[PDB]
Amino acid sequence: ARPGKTVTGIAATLEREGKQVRLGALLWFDSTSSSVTDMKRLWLFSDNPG
DNA sequence: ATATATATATATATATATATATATATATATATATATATATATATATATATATATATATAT
Repeated sequence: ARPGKTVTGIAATLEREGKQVRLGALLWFDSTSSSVTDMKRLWLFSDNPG
């Protein structure tokens, strides 16, 4: 369904007594290439509601 | 008929440039440490004035 240039995003948000911590990630291709090493990755960690 | 060979597609490697993090190196400002002049303490010779005292005069 998404063979060409694309981006992907997942994010789990956990909270305790109103304090946020938002795990996450991004994964994008820049061209039709579909090999493992072509995957551009970027993992994110945060605690800011913004 | 089987297998051959070229054109095609796709997965991988190579070249090149940008930016960042790195290693080697220079120089800098900082701190430890040593050296010094100086003042103060410890000990001493020489001697005085002193307290304690023997030796002692004097007394009952």
